[PDB]
Amino acid sequence: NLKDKILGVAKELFIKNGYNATTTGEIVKLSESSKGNLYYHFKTKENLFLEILNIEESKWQEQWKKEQIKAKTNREKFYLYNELSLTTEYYYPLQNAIIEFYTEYYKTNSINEKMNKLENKYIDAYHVIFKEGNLNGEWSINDVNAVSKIAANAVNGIVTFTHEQNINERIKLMNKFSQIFLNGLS
Amino acid sequence: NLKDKILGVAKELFIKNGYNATTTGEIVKLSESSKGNLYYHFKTKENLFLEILNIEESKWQEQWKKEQIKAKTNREKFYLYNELSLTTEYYYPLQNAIIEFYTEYYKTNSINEKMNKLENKYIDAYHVIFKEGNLNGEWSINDVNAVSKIAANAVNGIVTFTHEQNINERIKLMNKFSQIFLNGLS
Ligand SMILES: NC(=[NH2+])c1cccc(/C=N/N/C(N)=[NH+]/N=C/c2cccc(C(N)=[NH2+])c2)c1
Repeated sequence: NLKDKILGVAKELFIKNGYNATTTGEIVKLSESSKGNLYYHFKTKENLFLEILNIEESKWQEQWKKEQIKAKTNREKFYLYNELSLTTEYYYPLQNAIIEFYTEYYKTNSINEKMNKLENKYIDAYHVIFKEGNLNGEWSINDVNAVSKIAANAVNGIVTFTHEQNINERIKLMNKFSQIFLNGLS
Repeated sequence: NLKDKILGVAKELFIKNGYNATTTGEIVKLSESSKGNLYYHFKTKENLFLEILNIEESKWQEQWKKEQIKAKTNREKFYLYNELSLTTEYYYPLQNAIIEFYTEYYKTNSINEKMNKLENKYIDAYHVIFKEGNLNGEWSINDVNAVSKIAANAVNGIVTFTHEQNINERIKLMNKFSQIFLNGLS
């Protein structure tokens, strides 16, 4: 494809380097394409980026659907979602580029809106796990939305700020995390 | 002092203009020093930045030292330290250059040595809280170092990934987290 070759190179450059780092100049030439080749699909760089986040977000929740089966209780669903976050190849390898973007562009309308529900989809996975868990009586969270946001963020922290060490040590900490968290909810 | 001036001027430059944009040439002339002297003290902008970061760390510690007296029990120190990390970083100017620097050297293993002696200093704060918490029956943790890396990175994630919404709510969530986490330790 072409529009999909752009999305491909970009994603590659957004992960390696930052958001502000890589410029629409690179993306273009690195795809043997031309500048005037960006409009109805990718006019602005923030549009291009925000699109990739949307994709990877899909791929990741899609992958979680095909893998959340290995866990019967939601307590297990919680552990498994976190451990997996560390090994995936979707969304999470972009958290660094996302943090720049969230700051550098915090004075536009395509921040508190455009990518607004992009976060709700990210805390969504936990929204279910905690709700279904209240039905399946594994715990009792009277403020799911909070805990969800809290768990989502806490986890993303462990994933993002340890990306430089024995991947199996990360898994152990992440499981040690989930144990603590869950033992705190109940 | 010529060295301390270079750091201070550089700290100001990085803040006003970000990391990537600031040149060692600028630093040299504004601190009325020289390429020679700057090279001799830091060798590179990479390092210069790390030293500033180390100094910012010490200050954070001297600050935390005076502040923790407001917290008699370690359970309290945990709440306080987390809340301070969230509120203070919200209006910390060097933060932008840190983000920029971090997402520009977390792939180059060279800048991963000092880069971690540093993070370890941040984790110590939790380590002390947790250890001391043991010697007070505030809780029993036999894997302190672990629980420490966990709390540090989780808290860091809550602070960095929530960045969107009213500050009061953020503090609300950060306290919620500290409550749950400390409860899953008992
Ligand atoms: N109100 C305040 N007095 C206040 C508020 C927010 C932050 C600080 C001090 N921060 N000091 C920092 N953040 N030092 N960071 C240094 C550092 C060095 C190497 C690596 C990293 C890192 N984050 N990986 C950080 C002080």
